Amino acid sequence: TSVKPIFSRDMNEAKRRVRELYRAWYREVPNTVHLFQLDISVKQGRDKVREMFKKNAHITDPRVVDLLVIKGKMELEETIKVWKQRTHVMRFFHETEAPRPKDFLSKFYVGHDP
Amino acid sequence: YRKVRFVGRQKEVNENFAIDLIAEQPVSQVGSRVISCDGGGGALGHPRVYINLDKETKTGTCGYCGLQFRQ
Amino acid sequence: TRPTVRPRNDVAHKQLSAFGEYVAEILPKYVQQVQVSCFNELEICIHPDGVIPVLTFLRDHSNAQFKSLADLTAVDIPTRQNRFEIVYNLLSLRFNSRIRVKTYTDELTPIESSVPVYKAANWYEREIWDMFGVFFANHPDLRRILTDYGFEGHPFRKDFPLSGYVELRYDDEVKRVVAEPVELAQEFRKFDLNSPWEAFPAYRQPPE
Amino acid sequence: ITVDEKLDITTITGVPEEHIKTRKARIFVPARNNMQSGVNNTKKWKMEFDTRERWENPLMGWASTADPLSNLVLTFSTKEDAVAFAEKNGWSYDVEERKVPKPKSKSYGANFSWNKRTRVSTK
Amino acid sequence: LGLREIRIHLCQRSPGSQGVRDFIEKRYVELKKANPDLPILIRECSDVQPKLWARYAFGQEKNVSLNNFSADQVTRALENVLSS
Amino acid sequence: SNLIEVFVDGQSVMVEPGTTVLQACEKVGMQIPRFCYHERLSVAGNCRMCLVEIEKAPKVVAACAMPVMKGWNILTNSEKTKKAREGVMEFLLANHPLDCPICDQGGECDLQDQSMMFGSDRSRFLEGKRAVEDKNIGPLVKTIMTRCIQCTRCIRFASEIAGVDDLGTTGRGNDMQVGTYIEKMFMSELSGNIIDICPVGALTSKPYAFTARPWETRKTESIDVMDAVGSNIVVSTRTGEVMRILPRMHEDINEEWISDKTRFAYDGLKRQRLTEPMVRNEKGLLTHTTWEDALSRVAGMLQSFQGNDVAAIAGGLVDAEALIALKDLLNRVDSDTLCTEEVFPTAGAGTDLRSNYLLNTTIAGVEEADVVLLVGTNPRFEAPLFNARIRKSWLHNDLKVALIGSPVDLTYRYDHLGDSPKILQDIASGSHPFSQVLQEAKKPMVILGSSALQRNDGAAILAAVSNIAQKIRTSSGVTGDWKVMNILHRIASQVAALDLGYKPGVEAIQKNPPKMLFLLGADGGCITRQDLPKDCFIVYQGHHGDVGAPIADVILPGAAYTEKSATYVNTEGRAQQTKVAVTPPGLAREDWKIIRALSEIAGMTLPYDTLDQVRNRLEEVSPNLVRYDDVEGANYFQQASELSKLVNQQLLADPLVPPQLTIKDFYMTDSISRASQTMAKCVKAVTE
Amino acid sequence: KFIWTNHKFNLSGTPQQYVPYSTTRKKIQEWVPPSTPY
Amino acid sequence: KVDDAKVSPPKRAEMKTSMESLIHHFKLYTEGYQVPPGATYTAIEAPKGEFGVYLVSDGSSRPYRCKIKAPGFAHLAGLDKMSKGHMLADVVAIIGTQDIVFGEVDR
Amino acid sequence: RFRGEHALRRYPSGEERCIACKLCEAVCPAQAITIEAEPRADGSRRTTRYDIDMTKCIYCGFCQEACPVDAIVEGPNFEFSTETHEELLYNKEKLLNNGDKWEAEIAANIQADYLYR
Ligand code: SF4
Ligand code: SF4
Ligand code: SF4
Ligand code: SF4
Ligand code: FES
Ligand SMILES: [Zn+2]
Repeated sequence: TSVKPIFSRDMNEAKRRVRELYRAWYREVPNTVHLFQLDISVKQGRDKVREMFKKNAHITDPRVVDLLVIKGKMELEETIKVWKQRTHVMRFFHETEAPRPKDFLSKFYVGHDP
Repeated sequence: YRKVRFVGRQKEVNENFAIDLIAEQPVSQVGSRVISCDGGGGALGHPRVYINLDKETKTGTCGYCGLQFRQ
Repeated sequence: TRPTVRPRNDVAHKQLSAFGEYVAEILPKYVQQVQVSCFNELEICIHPDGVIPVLTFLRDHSNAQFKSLADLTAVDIPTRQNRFEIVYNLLSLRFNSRIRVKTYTDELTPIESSVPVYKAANWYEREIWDMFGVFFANHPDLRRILTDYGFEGHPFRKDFPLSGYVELRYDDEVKRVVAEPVELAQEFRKFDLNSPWEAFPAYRQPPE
Repeated sequence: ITVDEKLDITTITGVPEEHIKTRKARIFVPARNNMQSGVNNTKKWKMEFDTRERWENPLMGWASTADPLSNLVLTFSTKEDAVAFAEKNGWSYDVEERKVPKPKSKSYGANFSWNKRTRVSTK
Repeated sequence: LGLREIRIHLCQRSPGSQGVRDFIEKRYVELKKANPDLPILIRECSDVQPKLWARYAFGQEKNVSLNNFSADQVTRALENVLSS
Repeated sequence: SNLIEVFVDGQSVMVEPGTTVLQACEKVGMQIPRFCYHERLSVAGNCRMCLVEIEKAPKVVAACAMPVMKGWNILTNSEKTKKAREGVMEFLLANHPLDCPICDQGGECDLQDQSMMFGSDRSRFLEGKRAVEDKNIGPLVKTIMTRCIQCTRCIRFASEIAGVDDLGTTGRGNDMQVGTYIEKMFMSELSGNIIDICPVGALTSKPYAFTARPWETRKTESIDVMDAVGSNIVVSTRTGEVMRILPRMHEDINEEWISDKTRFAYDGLKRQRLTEPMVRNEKGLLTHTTWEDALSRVAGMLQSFQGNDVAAIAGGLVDAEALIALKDLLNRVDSDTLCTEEVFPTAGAGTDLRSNYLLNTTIAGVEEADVVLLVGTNPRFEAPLFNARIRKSWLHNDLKVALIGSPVDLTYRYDHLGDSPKILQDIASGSHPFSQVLQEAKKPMVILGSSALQRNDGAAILAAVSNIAQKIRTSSGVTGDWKVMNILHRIASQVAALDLGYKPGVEAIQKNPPKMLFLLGADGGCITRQDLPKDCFIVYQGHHGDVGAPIADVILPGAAYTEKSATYVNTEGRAQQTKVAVTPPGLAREDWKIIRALSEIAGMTLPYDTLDQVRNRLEEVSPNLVRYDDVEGANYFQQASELSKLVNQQLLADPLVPPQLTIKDFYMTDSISRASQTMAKCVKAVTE
Repeated sequence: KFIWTNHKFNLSGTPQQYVPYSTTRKKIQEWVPPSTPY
Repeated sequence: KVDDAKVSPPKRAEMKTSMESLIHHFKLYTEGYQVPPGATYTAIEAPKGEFGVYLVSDGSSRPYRCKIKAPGFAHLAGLDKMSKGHMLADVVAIIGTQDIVFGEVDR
Repeated sequence: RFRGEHALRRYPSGEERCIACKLCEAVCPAQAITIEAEPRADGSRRTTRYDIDMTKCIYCGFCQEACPVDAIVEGPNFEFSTETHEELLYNKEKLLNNGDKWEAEIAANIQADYLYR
């Protein structure tokens, strides 16, 4: 790869950075839940935080994870301040959406194989 | 099935039809070979088109012109 | 040839053939292609190692002022093996001359930004991040301008379709204005317009 | 410099939602709308995705639809970078082959024979 | 049953399957002269590992995978599933 | 070697010594305008549009009909060539009326894509515009002979490939016309295929006539299945409705031509179609119901059935993905007894490397043949483009064709050699001459038709013809590899059906009284309730209701061929996959998914879900079906010709009469041909 | 010729509101079963 | 209009008489013009500023990228320098001097 | 030359001046036109569905300057403002009726302006 990285070098400046801001989210989930005046339980927020980090764990290449670091840090800029007026934080939860079937016999009665 | 959306809405519909209103025209005649059809007036209406009238005395309304043209 | 044909001139085609020639002569480190447009424009193709100093060379001189940064744009080109194309456009105040800087790059490879060199690139440089993901280097404040807060698309590239996925609606289920998958009332009927038979002789491709 | 040469097949994700594994692209050659005979619309590879359902919108009969992509064609240069774009973002695909016709042997003058069969009439 | 049918695969080139291409010259005219009931199948080209299939017993596959045999090794391997 | 460097605009290229200026300039990637020229036709020159100014000459020549001498400078763009391409295409744009609001070729006419690029700006005529009258020929060719710029292109086609000598030139000078002098109708095979050749919109389609303009369609390529040779089509949608087809111009088959039947058979496709599952109701009553009513109705009956009490037939037009889900269901229950509709005799081989079962010669190798002898079929009214390749290869060189049995009207000089089945036995001996020439040819070609092979003497003539066929192969054979013996078909889903391992010819169902049957035949009425036992249910699965849906227990809606990503087999073994353009109407579903959905409501469940996973199963049986568009070199019938000699069944005594009539058998053929009101509209115009 | 008597209005529901509708044809023409006897 | 009529449409009294008028009328609305390739750029005096258009041409009836520069990108990013050291009531009086119009900052 | 409400014209005694040549559709910037045509049994082609999305309609008026047989006309009457979204989608049998609430209003403005254009 004839290309210079962004921040990390190989996997060890990387994996300590994804652990790093996890604590910043972890003290943020109880902090905002009384701030944005919404009403769920706070443990659901801590489950959804680790939901997001664990899903993308299939990467074996640097500067992509580092690209997600810049994406992950920019999320906190609106978050610590008040730039998401009670909707964008609720946008994380697919709440009023009807459930996808995800089962073969269930797909077969409704839909032209979507 | 669709008949419920207009209940108390009276179904504003057209009255006249141009499906067949060509047929009440006094079908024209010349006794020549080829005629212009700048019908409706010049520089408006349908463009100029030339028709052969030799065969069951007619033209075929020129498509564009619409008026029944014959001899 | 006639009236209603643009009368070209040769004086500006001469000096812009003259001026830009000894630019590559005095920096044969970064310049890789120079070309003269047939209507008095100039391109200086630059590998982005010299993204800062060549601007810094055009930042000041006694024979080239060029201190009016007008236009930072961004053009994507798929099927190039390095997609994107950052293109500047700068103006000489004392000389009335236009010249552009074409610098290619790729997605993940960053670019040393022009933050100390120019301070008109404060909102222009962030825009390419929001629309493409081209992470410029060492900018003091990278943020989100001209897009909404929840997008993940960087829409101005070609794989992002015309509508998004995020057609928004309201319900009184509790209070919220909730997102939903996108649903249109009409296809946006896509036509087919490219007529055959090759109206242009001059730009004829190498026939392979 | 910090060059740090390394190797990985670049598969980028997170930018769409789920339609990586769902769909399959198609790379082919558009070949001569045969109402006419202009051959300018060769020489460029194109793409088109899966086609999904088109129902009736029960107020007019419009072709309203789901299937949010459904209209994305790009202009490729050749077969070489045809594959390299489908892998760089990484969803499934299938490739056609370019068809060029016979050269071919056509010669006037042999249409008037002494003993052959190649002989035209009624011209 | 056993059995229902068998499926011969080969390849027209990559000459490891030349024993099968010899086997048709050796035992296809006489191999099907005996047992005129069993519908054995021949298809065109696996092009790598020209397997030999057998399928029977409520639809259960049985694949002997010849790579590159001689003219008698293809003759003896066939009677293993044939007699049983 | 054997070339001249000609500097086309001052740039070298090496052509053959004796080609054309047009093919030279088209080789370097340029277009000179083309009116009186076609590659697939002969060459005339009476439009005079291609005019290039050759260097070192004051005159101007035309690039259609002249050879190329020692290397010129073909000066394409000059200050005189543009004084010619402007010149000629100012005259013919005067004596012409002001159409195209209403001219149905209004988005592709060659007076409309030449006239922006080439040619002048305004007009100076300024009155005139002669106007001739039109007529009618057949109920297919909408006919405005006014426009008719007399490029002599439809005229030569009567002397070309379609051998009907019908048209001519009537008149002199300004006043000449093109149509037939008398009011004789013109209709045969390929007769609707002129309206592509007419380069202006003077000729057009009659049913398509006033529908939609050609800048709104979405061109998606596909394949038609109404014949065994396949096709190369392109459909065009409007709002999810089928508008029309055109030939896709493949270079092996469907050169610029297409079947005249398949062109206007799309009308009945959207006419008489069953959309929804209809329940038994105990009498001849048959009413619709929930899709989850008739699934569990037959699901319990499957587990009750076991052994040879359940069977199936399939001989229509369905794909090669629903003919495996059927096969992996009825042989996972291990009760096969299954057959097709078509009658093909099997005595020694056919399923086992198949050795002759495809058309062995390629269509591209037909033109290299020298003496052709074929028996027992009508080549004109089945596989229509097959005779077109014979017609063209009869021309342009020597080609010898004889025929045995039932003289029908072929175009070229054939000859009735004789009419008895004993002719086939005596040609192994020396009698009824040509006698040696089949051996003394260099590329012989002996073709058998499936219509005479349908008879009861089919296994007899199978070894009788192959007797003298291998006799020529054991002679030399040609030089050479040159497979000689070959055979044809007329049902599309037969060769794809048999090479899965089916048995041909209705015999297994002809001997037992099975209880439940699956109909994929289906309109071919060789199986009724008369040969069946008593009122036990038989299930129909298909798309139309011509023959077999009234005589049924439970019908199933399904997509026809323009709705599913299908896979077919031609008469040589290629695989030309169709693709989805319009999604099917009603509650019908794709015809392989229903079997897996019927499998999951039954006991056994098939181990593949998506269409890729279907093709992984399709890999297992035969690997040539995923090999797209290739015919591998594999004959291997030295042994298989000997194995059929085990059977020595004798002939019959009957004149070899085909089912094909004069013309009328060509129209009402498959299922949609009966349902199409267009074919019914024209077939009453022939008997009148 | 083809012109109205006096005038009209662009009112919301008079009761009449013009209630715009679809003006096309059924395309697929679903199959009819045979009758009550076998 | 321009007379050569590969760009201008012909007159209404002309598109109803001759043959040459319709084919260079009916085709000129199905597709557009035929623009040669090669990049271009210009700007003029908008009454509040320059007006950059970097119109990338491809070679068909449909253009490629069309990036615009409007004023307000410069004229309002420099509100950071201009504002400070001053009141809050100053800030509304600043904005109506640059004459900033939104929808025009959509460049 | 003021723009406004859509309407359709016809010849002397009624003929449907429209010929359904689809050109107004291909230049509408909002694609507010949708036309399905069909050969009527007399033989000359006419329309079956004809739509103007008066919501989507951005009033570029190019339909008035694209019809060769001069069919569609931007009629100068700003009389509007119904109460539903479900009403302003104009079908055909509004437009011929709306083209026949008046014609002398329309027929005098074209006849005073057709010399310029
Ligand atoms: S149909 Fe018309 S265009 Fe075609 S060859 Fe005949 S005269 Fe020429
Ligand atoms: S066929 Fe050619 S000349 Fe005739 S109307 Fe169409 S474009 Fe015009
Ligand atoms: S205005 Fe022109 S394009 Fe529109 S419907 Fe009428 S004739 Fe057709
Ligand atoms: S009025 Fe405007 S929006 Fe409507 S069709 Fe005409 S140009 Fe298009
Ligand atoms: S192009 Fe046919 S003669 Fe010139
Ligand atoms: Zn007229």
